[PDB]
Amino acid sequence: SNLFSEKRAGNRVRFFTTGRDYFSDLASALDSASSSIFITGWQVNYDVLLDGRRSLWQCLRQALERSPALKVYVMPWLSPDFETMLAVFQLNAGLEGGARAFCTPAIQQSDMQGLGVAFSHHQKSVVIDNRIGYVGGIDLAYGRRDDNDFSLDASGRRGNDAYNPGLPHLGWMAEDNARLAADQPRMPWQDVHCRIEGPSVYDLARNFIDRWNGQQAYLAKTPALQDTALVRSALEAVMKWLNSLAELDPPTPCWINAPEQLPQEPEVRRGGMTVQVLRSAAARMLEQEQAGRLGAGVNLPLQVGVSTEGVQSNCKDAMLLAISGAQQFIYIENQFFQSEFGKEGEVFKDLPLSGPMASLRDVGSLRRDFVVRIRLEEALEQRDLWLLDWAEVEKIAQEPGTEARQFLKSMLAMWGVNAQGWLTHKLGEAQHGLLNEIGEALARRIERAIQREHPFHVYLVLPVHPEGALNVPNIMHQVHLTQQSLVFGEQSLVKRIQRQMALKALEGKSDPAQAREIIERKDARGRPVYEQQDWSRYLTLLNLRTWAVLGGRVVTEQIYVHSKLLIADDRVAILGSANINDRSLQGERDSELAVMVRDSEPLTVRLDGKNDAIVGKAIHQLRVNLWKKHFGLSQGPGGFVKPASELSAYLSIPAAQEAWEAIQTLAKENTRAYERTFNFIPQNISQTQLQLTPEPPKGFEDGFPASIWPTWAYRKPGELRAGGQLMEPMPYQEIFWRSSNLTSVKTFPPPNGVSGFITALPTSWTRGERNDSGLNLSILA
Ligand SMILES: [Ca+2]
Repeated sequence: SNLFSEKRAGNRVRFFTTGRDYFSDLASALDSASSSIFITGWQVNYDVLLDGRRSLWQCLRQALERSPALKVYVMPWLSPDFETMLAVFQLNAGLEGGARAFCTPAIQQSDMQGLGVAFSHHQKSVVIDNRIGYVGGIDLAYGRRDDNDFSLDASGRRGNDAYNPGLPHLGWMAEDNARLAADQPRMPWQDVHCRIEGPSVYDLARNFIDRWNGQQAYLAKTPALQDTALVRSALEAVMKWLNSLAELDPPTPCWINAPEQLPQEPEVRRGGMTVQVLRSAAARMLEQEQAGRLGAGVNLPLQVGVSTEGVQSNCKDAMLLAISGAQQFIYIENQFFQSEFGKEGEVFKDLPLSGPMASLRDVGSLRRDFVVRIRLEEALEQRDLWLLDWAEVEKIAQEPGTEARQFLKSMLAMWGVNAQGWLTHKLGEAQHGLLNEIGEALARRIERAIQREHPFHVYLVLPVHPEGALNVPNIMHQVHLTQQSLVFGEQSLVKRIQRQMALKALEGKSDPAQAREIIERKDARGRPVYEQQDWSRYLTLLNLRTWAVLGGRVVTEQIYVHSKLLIADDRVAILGSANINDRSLQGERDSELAVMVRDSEPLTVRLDGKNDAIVGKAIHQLRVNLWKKHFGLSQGPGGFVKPASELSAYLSIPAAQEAWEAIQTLAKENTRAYERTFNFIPQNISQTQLQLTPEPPKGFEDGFPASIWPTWAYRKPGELRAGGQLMEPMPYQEIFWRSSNLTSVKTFPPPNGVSGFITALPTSWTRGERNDSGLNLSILA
């Protein structure tokens, strides 16, 4: 209970349900700046158009020129560059008097020891004249600006604002110079953000200033100079309190300590929206904050019960409590969902790594004759690249043919891959399994409704897969983990709801001490009984996805759920930077910023369609307004996806059963429609893998689970270890898009009768595959 701040009434909050909204409101805010502009983010591209005409840089410049006192402070995260300092340099260029705009790349401050390089500052905050505060999931970066059309036509933006990290860029920029070819689709951005006025902006400013003055006390580029900086600050401080009574050298700090920039303690207000500001901050971050408060001499009046010392897991804590006090339903949007799930489960035995993943780092992927000839496994166990038969590799490099070339190529590839793993594994310890308990908590809230015979329901909107191409090792690994937390881990979120349903199903039909054995009992297709329960009665799992005709091509890509948002009962909303993973929630690792928000303005709804329930007006809207976005009820002229008006009746009865059955049904039909044409999108049953047996093998009744790479097929459906290949192209492949002169471009029937953007999360995707990149799990957790 190390609170970074505590609830304050009296706030006015405006939610932003689109990228374009936030960006446009930001520009108009900067048009009004006068004293100070605090910016911080995980990534800050000074060149993004905010109102589709002016770059951030221009608004910053136009503002410095207008307001002669305006001081401007950027705190980008410091990726293990020149761009940011140069841009800031350019903001001070030709200015009136000295420089008024400053930067400070923020080095991580996590408690992760030698693993500490792999963590960041993930906060997305901007604060203007200590009067307008922004916070949410949206950085000021390429690909973020987006509306409710979720268009795929990259051609309308320029630069890397034609965003799509999962696709080879095979077009050209007319003034390297690559970009998204006309026929290639953008990847759309669904995110949630908010502006805040009232007392709580104080806590937002305090987070910025204390964080800035923290990195300054440690701005010293060398560990050595750093003691000299902390003895100079101890001295210029005693000098301040004395003037208030009547070679080897550190840098001159740049404090934020002038009174214009500092904000004045808020009064106790009442009404409007109650807001609490929440951080994920590590103990080491917390001390270096205490450091700067001495350095700059800024001790901003704290509230009673806030903590200047200890790890801060306000994000995970706030979420947990909202999850347990929820009465009717939970609705979550989040880019991540990896949470503790017990023993890993459902990987095939006699297949150590998944096929695809083994093709990227298992040496058995390669011919045994070349692997023994160069003595690969001797080197691999000794991690001496040079402990190899360099005589036999020449013999192989002199041998003509493709199999000899592809070998040496993939051989070095696996070495580089594996070597990564070894690194991360020696930088620190590898936690076993996941740590945060949002899974357990959701499962537990559901079981309380199961056991006491109440209705309840949890909505989860996630990305189809993490952004990028599905063949990158870590990305595979995040999927693998994501499914573990949802469907596969022996204590996964569905297996937990299901056990519980099974257990209540036996009430008064068997002895209670026996039940835990009865539900774990095995059936005909080898699965346990508890899996006979329809968890759909409590949990809905949705991906977002659109399609389009671009350049005469039928294409599809996912709509990326970057949102980090949670709502319950339309009474409470938790908004910000925190992903349902360990990096964000635990506190000691990545730094995060979020808010809890409640509305004192009430409103009456039948959340279950029958009984009166009181909700917060602004929170109720937000969920309704989002549900419109993804239901297609908010787009405008154009696009290839019809409004899903069948759903427009359910926006105001989220806890009614009809409602989540509606959404469940359409999302199954929408996904079935895409599956009819697209054999590459992640999905439950593989459509490239053929049964070559008389009877489907054990468990593979009904079909074969799709690979992480869905057009993959295993060569020998018994020797899953033997391997396999890509029966057909994947989007991430060049050959997906241009006919290599040998072979021609495949294409696809347009999806027929899709409505809205809502999709069914493949609960079977990857089943059986262990896609373990071999990187230290604490980095992927
Ligand atoms: Ca549209």
